[PDB]
Amino acid sequence: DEDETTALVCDNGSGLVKAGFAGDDAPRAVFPSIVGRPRHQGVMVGMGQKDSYVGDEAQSKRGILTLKYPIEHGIITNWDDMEKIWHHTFYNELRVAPEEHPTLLTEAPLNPKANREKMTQIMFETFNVPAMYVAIQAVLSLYASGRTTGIVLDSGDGVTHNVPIYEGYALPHAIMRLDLAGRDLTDYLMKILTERGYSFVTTAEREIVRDIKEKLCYVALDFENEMATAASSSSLEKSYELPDGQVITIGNERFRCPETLFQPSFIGMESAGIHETTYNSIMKCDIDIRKDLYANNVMSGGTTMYPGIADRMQKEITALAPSTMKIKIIAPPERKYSVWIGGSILASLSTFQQMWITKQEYDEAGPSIVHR
Amino acid sequence: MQMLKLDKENALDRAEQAEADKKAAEDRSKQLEDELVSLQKKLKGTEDELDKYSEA
Amino acid sequence: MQMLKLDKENALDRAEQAEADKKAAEDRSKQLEDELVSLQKKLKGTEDELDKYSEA
Amino acid sequence: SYSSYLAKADQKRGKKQTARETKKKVLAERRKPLNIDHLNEDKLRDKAKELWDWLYQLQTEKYDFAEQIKRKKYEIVTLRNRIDQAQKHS
Amino acid sequence: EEKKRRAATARRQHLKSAMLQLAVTEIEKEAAAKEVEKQNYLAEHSPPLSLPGSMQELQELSKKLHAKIDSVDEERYDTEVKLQKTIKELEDLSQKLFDLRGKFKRPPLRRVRMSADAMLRALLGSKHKVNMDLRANLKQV
Amino acid sequence: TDQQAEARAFLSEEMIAEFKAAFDMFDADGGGDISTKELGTVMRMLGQNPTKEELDAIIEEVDEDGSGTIDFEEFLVMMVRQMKEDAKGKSEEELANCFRIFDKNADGFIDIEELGEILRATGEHVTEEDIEDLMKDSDKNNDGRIDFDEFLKMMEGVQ
Repeated sequence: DEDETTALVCDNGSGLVKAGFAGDDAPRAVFPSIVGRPRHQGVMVGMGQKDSYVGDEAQSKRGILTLKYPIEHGIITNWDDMEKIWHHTFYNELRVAPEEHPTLLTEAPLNPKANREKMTQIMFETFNVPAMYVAIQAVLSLYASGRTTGIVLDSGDGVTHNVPIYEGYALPHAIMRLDLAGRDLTDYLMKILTERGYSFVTTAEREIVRDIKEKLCYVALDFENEMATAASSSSLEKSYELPDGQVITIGNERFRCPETLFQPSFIGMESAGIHETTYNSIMKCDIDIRKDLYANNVMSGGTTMYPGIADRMQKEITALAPSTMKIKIIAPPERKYSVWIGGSILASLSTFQQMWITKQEYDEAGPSIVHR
Repeated sequence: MQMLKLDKENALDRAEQAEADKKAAEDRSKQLEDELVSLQKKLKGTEDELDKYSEA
Repeated sequence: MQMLKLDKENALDRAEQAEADKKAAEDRSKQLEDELVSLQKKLKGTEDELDKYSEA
Repeated sequence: SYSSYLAKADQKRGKKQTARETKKKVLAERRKPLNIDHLNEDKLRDKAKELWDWLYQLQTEKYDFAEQIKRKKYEIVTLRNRIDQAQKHS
Repeated sequence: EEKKRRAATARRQHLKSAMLQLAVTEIEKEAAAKEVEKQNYLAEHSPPLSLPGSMQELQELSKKLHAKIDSVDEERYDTEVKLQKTIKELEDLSQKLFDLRGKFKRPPLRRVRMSADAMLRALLGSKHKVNMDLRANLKQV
Repeated sequence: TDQQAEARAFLSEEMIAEFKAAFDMFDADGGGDISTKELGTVMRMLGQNPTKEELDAIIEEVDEDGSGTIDFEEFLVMMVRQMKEDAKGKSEEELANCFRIFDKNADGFIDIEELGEILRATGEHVTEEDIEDLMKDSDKNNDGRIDFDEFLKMMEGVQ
């Protein structure tokens, strides 16, 4: 129990932090990855002067603060502001004292060696946690779907990745990163919806375009004869009621937004798209392992939640793969937390105890110890 | 050889038919499941607009 | 003969799998379609309790 | 749901067959032939009992492993009641 | 204003302790009795051996035993495995409760290291006089 | 150091006295702290066989000064946590057992009937009202029985 209860799992994202206790089924804490700094001197009624704001209080009060994102494209870019988000996570969100909890953290696919050593330096030397561990994100997603070999298409708020994993070892030279994700996708909907003849003028109009994207957006299979369908004008249309009455209608654009993930050309991106990239990762791997990867395309991440994403991907890679092959696109329902759940499982596991980096290992080996 | 060829063609035609109406069962499933997250969603909305107008 | 036998066994195993998850797609279809006539029903009810309390 | 029937066969048969040989491998090791046959006469005496003890040895353990499961089986019954009691979907 | 109510509670305690006190003394009864059953069971399944004559008997008996050994051993094995299965079943249940409550009392597996009382005894042998449990110590008279 | 406080606050001179004698034997050279090696020796004398990883973890559990060694203070802390855990385990075990004795019908519960029996089984004099009263006070989920959880709670304190 000492640490059975006690292991923490913190998944640091570009848009959201997911956090909680190893053992739980889902994150106890989910909140924006921002750190707000007040543009002016003054106070809220009853509070003192605050130097900084994090998560939702930074979002809610955004009009008087300069908002900053510590993690650009999955990599920690500002370490002063990240230690601020961690502090908030332990002390306010989970309300635990960190110096008696083992902490499993996550990093990104080709996270620079030096960063994995730096967050270890900050975990052990400024938070004084007993022990910690850094798992790679795609690797926890895979594992949370039971398996050990597969290829994860991972897509969240600032990055998309393909991480081919074989008997647990993520394959460095076959990993692909595509910098277009849910953030890019909300801003494109924004324009095709103002372009539908609308105005997201106040900040209460801006924010909810993102809630339109999440609730009403679709990834149609045969996106071709779906536009064609749009035109005959079926009961395909969908009206959403705004903060007030102002019933906005979205028929068609509803799927023009996730067609951006297959066609980056919709947004002036010259890069290849999700399905081709799944494939290219795969023809960059060893030959003998390619049947395995093909029957185990595990999807994780908030942006892979658009319904019919899996069917489109299913048919997208069948038709690029040699017919002798078995294609299989696994997309679980909890996928917006796969990464986290894979960490919860792993860290609550009976056999993981012997991989925890302890302060004994650290004080004796330097940050190098956990770096592997 | 001949026997194995003929019962093979009949295995493949039954496979092709069984794949075709499967595609159809899955598309109808997906359609109904989607119409639903829409109706069930519309409802949390009408029931919440409700405790609100009844309290007001 | 040998080739026709082996791609025949692979035609039959793909047929058997395709029948099995078809059964599964149809059972989930039925289940979701039934949960629905129930949710959509519950709704005409909460929306009609509504025009009533809203008018009152 | 009948496409999962082929899963039953593969799965069950698989695991069960895996378990078998293991049990065979394991049990085989702990077995040293009765090689000593007609090498001495009083040997049987100092031998027979040793076998006797080994038997008694195993017997006694089997009894303990047994009583153990019973106790555990009860731990379960209780651990299940705590699970239901701790349900309250409230 | 329920001034007397205080005595009611003390009763439950007095009784609770009358219960536990009862428990403990019954606990060792069942324990020893249990053992008794164990020696009787063994009493017949493998009674005080009596080495036979000399020729065919010793050999025969030996063969008899040796075969039974593989027998009992197999049974011993099957049993060990049904235990494994069981311990497994409750570990899972010992989970379905954790992430539904948290750390709860009396986990079935219990990861225990040696007690400090043990380590102390082990290391100082003779001079280890402190029936440690919890009782703090504050100046007597 | 804050821990080393209550820790020493917890123990008695007697305790410290012995825990010292014990600590001294841990410490070979007699310098002032157990090293990752000095510990290994004692562990084996104690009948274990830890690995480098295992040892350190056991060390840096009470190494507040990131020394990589344990001083008679960090040690007392360690003894304390143990003393605690030991006593907790022994308690829950006993109660656990008591529950099985009181249960006997093995339904995993203790119904007003058994509660009466066991109670009446004590020497003490009791009338039904007492029994049903203790039931009503113990049964928090008001289901009639007393689950292990409740039993832990109800016996919480009692000796």
